[PDB]
Amino acid sequence: MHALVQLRGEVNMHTDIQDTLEMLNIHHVNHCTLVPETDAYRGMVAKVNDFVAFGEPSQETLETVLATRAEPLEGDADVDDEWVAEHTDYDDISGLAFALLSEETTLREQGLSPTLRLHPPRGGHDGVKHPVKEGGQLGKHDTEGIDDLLEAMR
Amino acid sequence: ATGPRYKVPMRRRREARTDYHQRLRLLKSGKPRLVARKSNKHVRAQLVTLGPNGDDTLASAHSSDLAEYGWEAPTGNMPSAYLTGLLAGLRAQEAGVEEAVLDIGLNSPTPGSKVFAIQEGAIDAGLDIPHNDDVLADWQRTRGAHIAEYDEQLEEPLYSGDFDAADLPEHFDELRETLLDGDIEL
Amino acid sequence: FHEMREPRIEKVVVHMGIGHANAEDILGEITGQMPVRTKAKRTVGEFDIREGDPIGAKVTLRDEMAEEFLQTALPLAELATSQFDDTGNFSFGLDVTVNLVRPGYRVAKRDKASRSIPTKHRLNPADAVAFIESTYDVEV
Amino acid sequence: PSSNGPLEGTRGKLKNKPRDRGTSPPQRAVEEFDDGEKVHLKIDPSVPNGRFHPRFDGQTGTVEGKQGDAYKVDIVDGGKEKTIIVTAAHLRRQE
Amino acid sequence: KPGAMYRNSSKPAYTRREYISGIPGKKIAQFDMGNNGAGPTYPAQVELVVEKPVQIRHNALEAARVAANRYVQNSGAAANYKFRIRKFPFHVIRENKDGMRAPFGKPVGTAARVHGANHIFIAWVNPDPNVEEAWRRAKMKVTPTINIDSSPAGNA
RNA sequence: UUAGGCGGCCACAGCGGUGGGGUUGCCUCCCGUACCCAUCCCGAACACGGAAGAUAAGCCCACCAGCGUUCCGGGGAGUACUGGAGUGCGCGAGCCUCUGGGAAACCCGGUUCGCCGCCACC
RNA sequence: AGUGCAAGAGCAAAAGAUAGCUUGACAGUGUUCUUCCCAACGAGGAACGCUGACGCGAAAGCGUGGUCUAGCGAACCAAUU
RNA sequence: CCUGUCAAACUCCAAACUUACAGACGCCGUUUGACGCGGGGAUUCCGGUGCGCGGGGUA
Ligand SMILES: [Cl-]
Ligand SMILES: [Cl-]
Ligand SMILES: [Mg+2]
Ligand SMILES: [Mg+2]
Ligand SMILES: [Mg+2]
Ligand SMILES: [Mg+2]
Ligand SMILES: [Mg+2]
Ligand SMILES: [Mg+2]
Ligand SMILES: [Mg+2]
Ligand SMILES: [Mg+2]
Ligand SMILES: [Mg+2]
Ligand code: NA
Ligand code: NA
Ligand code: NA
Ligand code: NA
Ligand code: NA
Ligand code: NA
Repeated sequence: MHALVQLRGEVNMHTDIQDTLEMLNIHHVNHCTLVPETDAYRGMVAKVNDFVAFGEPSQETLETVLATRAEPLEGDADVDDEWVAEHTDYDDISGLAFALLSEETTLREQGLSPTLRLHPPRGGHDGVKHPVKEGGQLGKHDTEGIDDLLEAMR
Repeated sequence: ATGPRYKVPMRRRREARTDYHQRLRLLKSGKPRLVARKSNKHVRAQLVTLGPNGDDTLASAHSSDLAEYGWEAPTGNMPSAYLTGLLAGLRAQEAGVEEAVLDIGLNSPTPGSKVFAIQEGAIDAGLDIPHNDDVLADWQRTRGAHIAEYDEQLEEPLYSGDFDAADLPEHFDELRETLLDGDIEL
Repeated sequence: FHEMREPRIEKVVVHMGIGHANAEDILGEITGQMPVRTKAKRTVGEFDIREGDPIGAKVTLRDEMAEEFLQTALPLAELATSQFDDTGNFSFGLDVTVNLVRPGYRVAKRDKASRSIPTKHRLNPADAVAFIESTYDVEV
Repeated sequence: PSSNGPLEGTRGKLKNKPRDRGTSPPQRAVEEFDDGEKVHLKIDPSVPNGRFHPRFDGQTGTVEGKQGDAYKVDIVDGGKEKTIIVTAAHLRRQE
Repeated sequence: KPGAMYRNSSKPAYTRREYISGIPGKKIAQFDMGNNGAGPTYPAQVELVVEKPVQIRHNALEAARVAANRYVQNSGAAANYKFRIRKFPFHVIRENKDGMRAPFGKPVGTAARVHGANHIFIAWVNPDPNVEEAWRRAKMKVTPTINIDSSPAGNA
């Protein structure tokens, strides 16, 4: 399970690439979704590779982001432990997070919006003109690498 | 053989055994084929159908297993051929087969030929086959009369020991008569 | 092994390659059976432009008809060696060719399951000279 | 294209690899298909008759009845529904 | 006319003589020079390596070769060495010599397409590299920058 | 399948070569022209009738890789080329990095001297 | 190689050659594709059927002209069945 | 035998890639009716640029 974050806008990006992001529930810059590691999903993220940031986040980080930017399928409601417990199969955020990470369920299945609308990275990101191996912020990241981005956009 | 571009004929064309152009026209009918084949000493008659991995023979008759019914004469002649045809024709009927088309392989469509005799027999057995009566022998030759008369010009038995000296087209009737009722494997 | 390996005469072709005939008559008597026309291929300067056109005849003799012929033909020829085929044949003379081969030749001349004769079972120039020379005459 | 005949630009698709050259096996020219089956369309360079327009080489249609010995296969050209008259010689069962 | 007009390999390969007529003959006199009777049985083997894909008109090939071999007469008319220009001008070249209407040009020459790193010239010498000099003058008459490379020769 | 007939795939089956096999199930060569039939001339072939002989052909069986073919290992080669991305480089031609794919020739070593179906049959 | 003619393609117990026989280069009426990718548009063309009558073949079958893609023409008026 | 080179109208080979159909996941539709069908009304048929692949041309 990988965390996907659109870092580049729609203007000028191939249409078949944009549709893919839309099929993955991301319709705006900085929006983030969680995606299972499957053949079918793998191909998708590969096609989206140059306009996004992805990687496997740590239990903690997912928990921080879930708490800070998760939302009900509809409404303002804060997704906190209580919400999680009174609305999902799990008893608290950590429980949810773990399930997500082990790809046992999904944000929809638990009545949550498939998208974590993140905040701009505090301190800024490494650039959207180069990949990670080059000092940029595009492409696959380290678990420690994804965590920093996600945490900066917490 | 010579190079990567070389064209090697289909196996059955190499062996000079199957005429594919005739085969295709034959398969057009969508009916079973009445395979009429010969050997120096024998005559075979098969009813073949088309299959996923090759042809399927649903009924056959060999001039050898003719004796199995009382044949005591040579098996590479006209009377032999007809009977083998009738025998396979009957076994065919038993198998639920009602019609077929004559496949004579690489043999020639000569009038009064043994393959046509085979065809005549299969038809009489009850099999429905597209044919032409005046391309067939005149019954007597089918009976084996041409050979009996040939022995009339005796001086020396046409048959080395075998059976009879003046041969028997009658032995033919007795056999056809036999095949037309009861008996095992029919 | 032998008996089925020993040579034999298979057809003797006597043909008169004329260039446009009355010649058949003599071929008929010299051999004993009707001659066959010899059409030609290609249009050429020897006023021989006609494709289908009688330009000679031939006669293929088999069995006795061939021996009874060679029993006078050979005597009218001297030559031998070099003038022999690589398959054990030879032509002398009005032409008279003699095709020689061993017992299982039909395998290559029949319709069903035909097959080319194996080089080993072929007749060599030498094995040929022997057979014929051993029949009323001398080689070279 | 310099011309607009049906065989324009079909040099490749209607030519056999030197080894597949010559009369094709009869087994596939007699194959029987049932209405509803999915069949791949591909002209056999060696088989003259029963062909369809080269543009459809590659299509995968649905057998829906026949005409004579030839089959009637329904395909969809772009967004248009079309029916193609084709013999077994140029058809193959999908899967 | 300037090499500027034909030195790039941006056009499609145009070499089918069955569809092109009136192609000028090549100015290249020989491809095998020196002792062509002998085989490469020499201690040293130096090569002239082109450093960029380019098109080289038979014009330049002949001038470059002459300038090299004509100089290799620092060893003598029948000296002990063999010189080889391995490329041939296959690419036919046109010129549109009406304005841009019906502009497909008419054949005016031929050139050889050499890719960066190929060797256009190869000489064979005994420890007597005057050839190294024959090439400083050779790559002087061809468009690209070049690399003078020595192969069998650890006799430095 | 101690030899057969009809086939499917249509060279992994081709080309070439070695050895073995038949009073019989057999297939052949083979022997022979009164008949059906036949050669623009020949019972060569085709067709018909038949066993004196043979295992020499064919065919069946076992095997050989020199040539051709199929597939595989290792090397060539993650090279050539390439779908996506870049305020990376270069006067430019063009190149480079990240991402997803990925060859051909050739060399060396294996493989391949057919596989499979239906019927018939000491 | 040959297969009438460009080019490309097809074809070997043939689609080529020879021989013999025959007029299916037949009347009628369609299905489909093409012309016009997708995507509407005429004439024309082709593929594949059916009805009828025929040719050849033992027969399956083949023949809706020539192996395939060029060789074509609206309305009005005339002549013709 | 050895040795030096090529192909838009060459091919014993052969990608990336494009593409028909089917299943899966995704997304979408069943009060926002998708897919599709029928009808009304158009505008439009001077285009341009970047990038990739091009063909012509010294450019
Ligand atoms: Cl037979
Ligand atoms: Cl069509
Ligand atoms: Mg909301
Ligand atoms: Mg700030
Ligand atoms: Mg920045
Ligand atoms: Mg092409
Ligand atoms: Mg033996
Ligand atoms: Mg036609
Ligand atoms: Mg008018
Ligand atoms: Mg008129
Ligand atoms: Mg394309
Ligand atoms: Na074929
Ligand atoms: Na002008
Ligand atoms: Na230079
Ligand atoms: Na004549
Ligand atoms: Na034998
Ligand atoms: Na029309």
